[PDB]
Amino acid sequence: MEEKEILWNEAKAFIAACYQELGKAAEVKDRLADIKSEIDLTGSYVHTKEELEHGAKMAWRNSNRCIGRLFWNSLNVIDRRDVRTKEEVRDALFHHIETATNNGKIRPTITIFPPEEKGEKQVEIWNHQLIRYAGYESDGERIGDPASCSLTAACEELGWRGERTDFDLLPLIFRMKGDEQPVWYELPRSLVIEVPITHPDIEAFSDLELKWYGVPIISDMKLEVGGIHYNAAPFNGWYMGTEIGARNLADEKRYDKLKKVASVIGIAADYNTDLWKDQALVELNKAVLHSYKKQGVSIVDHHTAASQFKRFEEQAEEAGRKLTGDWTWLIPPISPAATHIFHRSYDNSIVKPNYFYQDKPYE
Amino acid sequence: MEEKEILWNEAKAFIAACYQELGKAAEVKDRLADIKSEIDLTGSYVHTKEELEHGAKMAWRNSNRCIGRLFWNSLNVIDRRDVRTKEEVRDALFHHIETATNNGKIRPTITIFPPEEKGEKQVEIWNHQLIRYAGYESDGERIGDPASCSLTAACEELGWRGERTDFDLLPLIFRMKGDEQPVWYELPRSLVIEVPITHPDIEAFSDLELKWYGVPIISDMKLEVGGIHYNAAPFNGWYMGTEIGARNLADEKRYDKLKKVASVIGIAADYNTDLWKDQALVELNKAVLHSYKKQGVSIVDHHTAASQFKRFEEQAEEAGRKLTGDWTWLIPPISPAATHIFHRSYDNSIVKPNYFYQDKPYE
Ligand code: HEM
Ligand code: HEM
Ligand SMILES: Cc1cc(N)nc(CCc2cc(CN)cc(CCc3cc(C)cc(N)n3)c2)c1
Ligand SMILES: Cc1cc(N)nc(CCc2cc(CN)cc(CCc3cc(C)cc(N)n3)c2)c1
Repeated sequence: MEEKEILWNEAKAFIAACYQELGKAAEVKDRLADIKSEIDLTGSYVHTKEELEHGAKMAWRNSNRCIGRLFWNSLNVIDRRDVRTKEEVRDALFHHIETATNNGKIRPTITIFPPEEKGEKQVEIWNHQLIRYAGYESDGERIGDPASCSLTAACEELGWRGERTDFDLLPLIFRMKGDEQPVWYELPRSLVIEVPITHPDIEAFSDLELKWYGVPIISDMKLEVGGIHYNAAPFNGWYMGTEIGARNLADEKRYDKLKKVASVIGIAADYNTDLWKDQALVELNKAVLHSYKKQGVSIVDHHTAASQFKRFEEQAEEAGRKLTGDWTWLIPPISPAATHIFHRSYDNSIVKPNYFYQDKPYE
Repeated sequence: MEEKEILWNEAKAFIAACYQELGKAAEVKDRLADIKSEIDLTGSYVHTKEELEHGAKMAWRNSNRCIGRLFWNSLNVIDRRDVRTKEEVRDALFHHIETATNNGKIRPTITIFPPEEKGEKQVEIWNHQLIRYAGYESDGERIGDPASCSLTAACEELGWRGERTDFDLLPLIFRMKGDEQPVWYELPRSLVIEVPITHPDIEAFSDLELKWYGVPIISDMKLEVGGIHYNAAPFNGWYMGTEIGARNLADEKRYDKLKKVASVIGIAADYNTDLWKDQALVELNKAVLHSYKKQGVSIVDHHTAASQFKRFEEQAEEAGRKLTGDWTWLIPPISPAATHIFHRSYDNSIVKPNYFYQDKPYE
């Protein structure tokens, strides 16, 4: 064994750790044997519902780049390893969107599909997030979100067509084992909450006609638990405001709105020493938090989020767990020195279970 | 040899590299022999004026944490390896302040004193910067700059006494080889430029009565060139505005002025979601750049500085030199995602010549 030996070692490590945390310590030997025989028989093994749930939660806890980890143990885990058809996959994805959105009171949720077998995917999801805007470039200038340009082009190869507004919802797109091409389904608009961006004090701000979607649902990462590869396992939290105001709407390679923001808030955008970009960033970011709160859609500001992560740190030390983190992702892109994160270091070691990048099926 | 063998290898590497850049390639063999014999004879070697100047410039070029490196080759190098007395040291430090300040049109300058011999310092400087404010804690609350608390306490052990304003200038303090205690000399106020902080639009801002000094002159790092240790070698640039507005005046462990800023600019400081800290940071940072420019004192904003560093990058590739950098120090503490630095990675390898930390003589 080499491939199956890797599986065995990962399973031994995970089960011990998992059962210890669950207090099931005395059950480890028996479970480990059953697993051993099941690998010898089938070349793999199946997680119990408890192992899967706790595995997914552990994976979140170990995600070095995530500032929202305080709430790892409250992850809502939906077990969909039973799906076999594209209608079932589609309906599970619609359901995830609905139950996670929860009328605006967002629930951190993951839906878990059948894992790879021989490195053979059962389900291959093409979307980066379940809800995202399309992007086009035939230059009347760019249209929409440039980060979606390649996926948008692939969808349109498959017969979909966007309206070419700056906010076209992409369809869900995924491929089933045995099919050469993926399928796509348009998102029901009643499922997707969107928030118009207004400013608490500046009436002109609505003239920008900005909006964003309520729930970021990452759908392109692999969840690995105990040597088992769940390549299809979409998860969501709620947004930190800076992700929208400082990146999605502000980056030059994304929506690039800072100059327009400066104009509506009535400052000149001519001199670096005026810090007009910094000023525009703050008002935009204030508008985002205000708009989400007014609509009743969950969101966290970067200061509150950092305070929560300080508690995660304290909780980790208190439970004897080593803390891991990626300082470059944990600091907010706005006023990072105003948070405690900026003034300490973190160990960027990779602990499993965890979420990992995988190759895109397209481009 | 072990200690002297380390010296030899460092000297071989530096001289080759230095002469290659200076075009003196054909002179390397002869110089290398002379050095070899001088190490065999005296246990060390003496740099030529050209080697020292270029060594100091290389050291700046290799400083991973510095965003101002575009201008490395224009460093003004003052050779003071001839000093033997404390009056000479004091006068060299006064002269550095004067020539670097240059009536506000700041010249990046380094003054280089005699190097360590057997790891024995000839001159030991206690100041962190040549110009810095004292700090006290007998709590009527804190007074001045908390980062200067330990050094301030050491100066006052030696007979100096501060006025206990929030902006007391510390005296110069340094120790000569052979003396048990250091000496201190008060800074002549006519040498030190200071800038009152006002806001371009908000008249009330002067009510905070903030100020800062014009020139940051690092005096506690070791310059290493070709195996020779210049432990005493103060250097200066001009400030990037964020260093003053986002750190020195803003940090809770420093002057902690953000709540007072919020009050004078007329925003509430009650809710995280109002981003009052971010807003206050921007106006404070605008005030800093405006105040330095109005007084005719050199300063750079973080956007211009990042543009300059992009040119350093391009210059490095163009000259076939590997680029090194520390991403965690290069990004500005304000709107870092608005600069190109944030969106790329850097190799944090240590190349010599370079500037290094050394142990404090006090605390
Ligand atoms: C509850 C609300 C949540 C918030 C506010 C939050 C916040 C964030 C932020 C701000 C980032 C990085 C963005 C950046 O630095 O530019 C991030 C990254 C990440 N978060 Fe969370 N998160 C949350 C929930 C979750 C959940 C439920 C999971 C998974 C179960 C998760 C896993 C991750 C992962 C894996 C990354 C790194 C992604 C990558 O490498 O591309 N987070 N989180
Ligand atoms: C010309 C104007 C200069 C500017 C605007 C500039 C800017 C900066 C900034 C902003 C930092 C780090 C502060 C932070 O990230 O929080 C820095 C660090 C540094 N700079 Fe420069 N710098 C300049 C000139 C110089 C010169 C002349 C030298 C030496 C010859 C130098 C060597 C360094 C070093 C060694 C560090 C790291 C210090 C440490 O590790 O504590 N810089 N520079
Ligand atoms: C250059 C750069 C730096 C940096 N720190 N971060 C980024 C990208 C941030 C990013 C990237 C991806 C895709 N790899 C995905 C995200 C989404 C993270 C996320 C995930 C979840 C579940 C909730 C939530 N609020 N946020 C952020 C780029
Ligand atoms: C937590 C933390 C992060 C960070 N990026 N930077 C710091 C400190 C910044 C700092 C620290 C020291 C002392 N080690 C010295 C400086 C001064 C750098 C400097 C040096 C020179 C010569 C010019 C200039 N404008 N700035 C900055 C702390």
